[PDB]
Amino acid sequence: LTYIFMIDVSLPNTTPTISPHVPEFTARILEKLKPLMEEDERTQGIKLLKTILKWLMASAGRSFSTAVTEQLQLLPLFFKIAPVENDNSYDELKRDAKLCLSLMSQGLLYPHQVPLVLQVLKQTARSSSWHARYTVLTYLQTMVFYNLFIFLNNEDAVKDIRWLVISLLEDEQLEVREMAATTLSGLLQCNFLTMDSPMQIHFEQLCKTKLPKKRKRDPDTIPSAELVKRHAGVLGLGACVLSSPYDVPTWMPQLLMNLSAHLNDPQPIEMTVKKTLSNFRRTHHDNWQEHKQQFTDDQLLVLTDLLVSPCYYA
Amino acid sequence: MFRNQYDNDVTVWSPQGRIHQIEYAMEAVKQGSATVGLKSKTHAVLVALKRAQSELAAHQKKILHVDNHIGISIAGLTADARLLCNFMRQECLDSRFVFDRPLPVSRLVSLIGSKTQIPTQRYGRRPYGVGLLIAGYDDMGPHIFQTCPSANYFDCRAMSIGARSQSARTYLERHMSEFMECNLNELVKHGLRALRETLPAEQDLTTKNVSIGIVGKDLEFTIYDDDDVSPFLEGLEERP
Amino acid sequence: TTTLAFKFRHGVIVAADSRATAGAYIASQTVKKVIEINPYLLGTMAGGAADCSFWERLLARQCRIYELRNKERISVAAASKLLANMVYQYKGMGLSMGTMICGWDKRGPGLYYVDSEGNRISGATFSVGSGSVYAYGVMDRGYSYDLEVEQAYDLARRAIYQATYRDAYSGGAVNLYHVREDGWIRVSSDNVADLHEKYSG
Amino acid sequence: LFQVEYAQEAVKKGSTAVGVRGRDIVVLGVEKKSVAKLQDERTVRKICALDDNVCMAFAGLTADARIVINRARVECQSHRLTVEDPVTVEYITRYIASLKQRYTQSNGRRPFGISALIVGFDFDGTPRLYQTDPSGTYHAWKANAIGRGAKSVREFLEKNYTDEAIETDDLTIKLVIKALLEVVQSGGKNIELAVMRRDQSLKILNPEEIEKYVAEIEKEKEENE
Amino acid sequence: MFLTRSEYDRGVNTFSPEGRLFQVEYAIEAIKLGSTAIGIQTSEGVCLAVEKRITSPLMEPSSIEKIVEIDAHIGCAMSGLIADAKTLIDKARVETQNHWFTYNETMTVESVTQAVSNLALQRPFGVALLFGGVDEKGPQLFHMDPSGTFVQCDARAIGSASEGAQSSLQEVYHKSMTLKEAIKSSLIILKQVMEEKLNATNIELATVQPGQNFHMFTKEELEEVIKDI
Amino acid sequence: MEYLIGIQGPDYVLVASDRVAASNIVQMKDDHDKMFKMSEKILLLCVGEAGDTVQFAEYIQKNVQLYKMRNGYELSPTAAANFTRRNLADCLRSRTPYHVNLLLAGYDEHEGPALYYMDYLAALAKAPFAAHGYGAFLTLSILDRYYTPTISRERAVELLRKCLEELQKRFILNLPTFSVRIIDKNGIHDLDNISF
Repeated sequence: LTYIFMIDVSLPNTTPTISPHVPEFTARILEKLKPLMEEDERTQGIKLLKTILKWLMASAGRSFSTAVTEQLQLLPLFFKIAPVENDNSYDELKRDAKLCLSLMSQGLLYPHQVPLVLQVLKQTARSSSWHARYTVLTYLQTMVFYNLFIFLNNEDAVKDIRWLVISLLEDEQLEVREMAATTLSGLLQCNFLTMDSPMQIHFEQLCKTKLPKKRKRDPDTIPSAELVKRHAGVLGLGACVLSSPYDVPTWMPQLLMNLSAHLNDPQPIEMTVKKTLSNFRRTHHDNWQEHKQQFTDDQLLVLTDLLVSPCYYA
Repeated sequence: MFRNQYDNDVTVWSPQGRIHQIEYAMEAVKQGSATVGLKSKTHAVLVALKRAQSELAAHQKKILHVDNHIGISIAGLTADARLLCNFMRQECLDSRFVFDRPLPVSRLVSLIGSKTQIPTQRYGRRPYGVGLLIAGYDDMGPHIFQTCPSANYFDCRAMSIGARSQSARTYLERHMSEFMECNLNELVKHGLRALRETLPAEQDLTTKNVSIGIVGKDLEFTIYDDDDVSPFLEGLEERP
Repeated sequence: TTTLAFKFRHGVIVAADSRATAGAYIASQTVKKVIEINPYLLGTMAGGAADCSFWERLLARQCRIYELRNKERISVAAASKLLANMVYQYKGMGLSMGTMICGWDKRGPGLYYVDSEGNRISGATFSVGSGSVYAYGVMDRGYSYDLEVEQAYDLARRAIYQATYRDAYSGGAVNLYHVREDGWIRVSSDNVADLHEKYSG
Repeated sequence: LFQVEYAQEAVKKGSTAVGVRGRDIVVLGVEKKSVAKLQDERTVRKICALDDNVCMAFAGLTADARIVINRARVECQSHRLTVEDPVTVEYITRYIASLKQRYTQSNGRRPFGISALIVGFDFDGTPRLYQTDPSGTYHAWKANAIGRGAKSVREFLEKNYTDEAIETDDLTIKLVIKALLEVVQSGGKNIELAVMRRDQSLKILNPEEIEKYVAEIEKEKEENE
Repeated sequence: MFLTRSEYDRGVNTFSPEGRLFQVEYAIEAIKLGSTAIGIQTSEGVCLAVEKRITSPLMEPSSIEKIVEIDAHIGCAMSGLIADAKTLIDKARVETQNHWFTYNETMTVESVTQAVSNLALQRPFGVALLFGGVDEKGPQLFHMDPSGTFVQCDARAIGSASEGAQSSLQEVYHKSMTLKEAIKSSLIILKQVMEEKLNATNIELATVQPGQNFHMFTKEELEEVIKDI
Repeated sequence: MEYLIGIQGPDYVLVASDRVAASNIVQMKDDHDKMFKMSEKILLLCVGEAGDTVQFAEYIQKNVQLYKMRNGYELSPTAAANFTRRNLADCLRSRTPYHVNLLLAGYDEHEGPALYYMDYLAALAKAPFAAHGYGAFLTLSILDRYYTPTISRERAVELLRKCLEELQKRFILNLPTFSVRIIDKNGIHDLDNISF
């Protein structure tokens, strides 16, 4: 299939070839694949999915023009199916899917492509599947670190991706929240996305939420609106402080004091902040004489007097 | 950037005449939850702040019975702790078996010192990264013994270990004169207030997170968990 | 000691006296000389009471371990062999054990005899103990594969009763067990006086 | 875990083998790779009988397979001794898997480098099929494949395995042949078959014996058209 | 997620200056990759559930067991590959039978998990266990971390997304919860984390009660259950 | 005591064993089998102290089956005999000596039938005919009388029956039944048990 569609190309001053054209084929594929994205039809859809997935991973490194606009429409379906971890029990359709996502994400995009791919990423992110949201975050992570300069040249892209990362930072599910925080830490670390007063006040507001402190003794099976907001706020602060592992900026001490405030907050906020602080402590220890000078004495003693150890300690 | 050649292993002396690994392991006990030990003339207590991974989680067992007349409160690594507890329990049992006698606390801490010191000098065996408060009553009287991964041990009127032990140390050294003539309930109250000194303002001592271990001349070492600690807790005045 | 066991169509029977004697003196008249290895097996006590008890309890241990690991109840033959190996490890050291391992297995009803001497044998009928001879007589006279269940119970009671009547070191109460394909039971335990009162007329 | 990946790649390279489970029969097939002009084919087996009631097929490194096979044989006999009963296929599988996760004497390639199909009949008489992995995970299957191209075979086995296919024992054999035939293009002597045939010891098929079965399915392939 | 690394990590038996053992902490981090499982402790009894993750239809479903029986009164669940656990499982079984042989009494779940942690010391060992059984005290659930530390939990989840399930467990759980209500609850959690339609093949459920021994729900029983929700 | 007997022919070996196993005064089992099948064409007989017979026979049986599984061809009877002799001799001066008396009879495709004799001391000798037990003292003279190197198997059966008749007539211990088997190039083949 790759060798079939290779002759069709987007090279400059190329006439439309008479050879087979990839968009019509992807259109046929998507049209047959709509039900997956009857019971018997579902299985045929899965088999077709397997074949086209193999085609995608084959055409990842070969095609002259990667990421044809039609084939991006398959990414929602590839996203929801793909697993959130690496394991052999998954029956290997999901393993192939994960490989395909990683490979396609490690691919150049034209400037005209990135608004389209970001629109797709926004569409799948509002999808229900928490697996899907985790996958879009990590795909976004690597797909941004590659062609970061394209994304950087496009300001609307930076705006949309910022909005999406912060939006998913507040999602109900803890895994996607922590993943969003990690993506944010990376985006900040590379400086593709830069924190400022808006991010800081947004996270401070979300953290500054009073917990209900009540429950129904006599009788949702879902978490709640308060604690998720608290968690997202502290997650924002954690992504910020982890943005700079080997150096401390001027705002980091204040952020650290604000984290130390929530150390006794109820779970999951406690586990999150403890992990972030432990990571800060291990990373910044190398040049702590240089780092401490930025800090005040009260900040320093407060940070020294922190119980961030894991459960197995004690 | 500032990688240090000489902290790789415990057997390595630095040019500054220090064992960085031992110092670091002594740094580890502070990772644990705070615990307070103090004594009157005829009583000795161990007051600990147990903590949980989750609300559903029940709580970790900081206080332990080595014997009828000896108890401990662990800080640092619980594995190293359980090893030490088994060793000490066996030693006390051996002493009762052989001599029909309770083991002296000074003797027990000395044995712990030897056992802990051994890894420090051997390659490939990391130090016991645990700090203990050893409390018991013997013929001499009540005792409070601190031990560290360094294998040094001390005798104290009172001591606190773990995270934020320093504030409790300050209160304790302020009121150490009072503790000696104190009755049992007052001594427990002092320990509770000292443990409160370490707590953040948001946190407050509760039945669940507090564990009291107490020994006396006519009283075996006991542990009070949640309800058993409530009478001692209720009397304590509100924090400033 | 008098214990016996026989296989018949419906299942396996195990009968034993309750007397336990050190020398002439009877220490205990109420001893349960049949050991509940597990709900699907039985053991029988003879010779050294303590030896048989300990080694049979350890057999139960190994059988439960096997049950959990393999998720299958162990074969009676396997248990008899395992016990034989354990005792043979100690052969010549003064152990006195004789026992009858009774269970139902995939093969069928199983009866195996095991001795400290090292003998391991399967049999339709067996007896072991001081009065075993006297038991063998009556049971061999009365036995068939086609016995009715109550007839088997009565036959066992006759055997144990007469063996007690002859033998000094046997006595007390007959304790009677039936191993069924589902599992074992205690059918009844009767004191020798009631038996004599029954048979006398 | 890192050695496991190398071991899994090694068994991936190895010769294909399959096993099937049937009511009164179990069949084991392994493709006989060409050796050379001058080598003698006797020494290479790719099939081993751990006991009368157990048979094994391995894929991967031959020497490690030899070691495993010997250790399992001696274990089978010792278990027969201690228990007086034939060894269970699950048991010997548990041992071979358990042998993988002791190690080499040096601990080098702690996974020995074979995933093997263990097939046999229980003492009660129920057929069993299992496999092992270098990792040590072991499973049971109605049918399975190992070695090169096993995944493609599993798809063929997934659809082909049926009550109708297993209803006839000779058909139970023929299904294995078709599985190998997809795996190996020789369409002939490059194959080795072994059958347990409940209550009797393993009988390796003769080259003529396999040949007629191959012809029968080849005819049945003809008949469909 | 760029490379974050420090000099002090990668050392097996080296304390970092903070005092942390980072190599083993990372090793614990990997052990949590296993399949998700949930255990609910109630007055009525203990409910354990886990996702099967079978590859193929040909595989015998019973062949892979993510729940096991240490003793008649005990059940245990593990996350990750069974092979790492098998040693601990064997130790638990043999220990409880030592207890029975020696003391003619049933070993408490606290004692059993304690003895397994006593094995675990005497490597990180790469398994998380969730012991659940009934005892004289009552139904109990003990979580043994791959660290080797063991604690009683009213409810607990282990595996790929134990934390996400745990937060759900916090909201739903209460002391008055019945085992039946817990079962329906626990299935709801597995449905969410799995994001797949629950069926008899993709999960295994087991329970322990005071009245009965460890009973693993047969396929028919699981069908009746999931149909209810 | 238990009675064993072996008769070697040109193309066959004939063996019998009494099938009674007993306690001191009483015979518990009237159908005990003292014949152990090491291989397809080889039979091991054992009599002696309780337990030792069984353990030793089983060990030898398993090692032989192991040789078969490992190498793909059964052992020669001579070889199995020498292997048994080695093990028993090693055990003699060990802490645990097995007290057993053996007959190893088997047929080889190359070397044909053979009959071996081994005492508890583990000395080995190949003989045309042999026996163990107290009854051997009685029946060896019968064998010496009516033996020929060229006996037809039916004639061997008749001879064996005469020997057992001598046992029933004279030998104090009741030996009601003797199980009989014949070794051939075809293999081991059972026969109707001679009984009285």
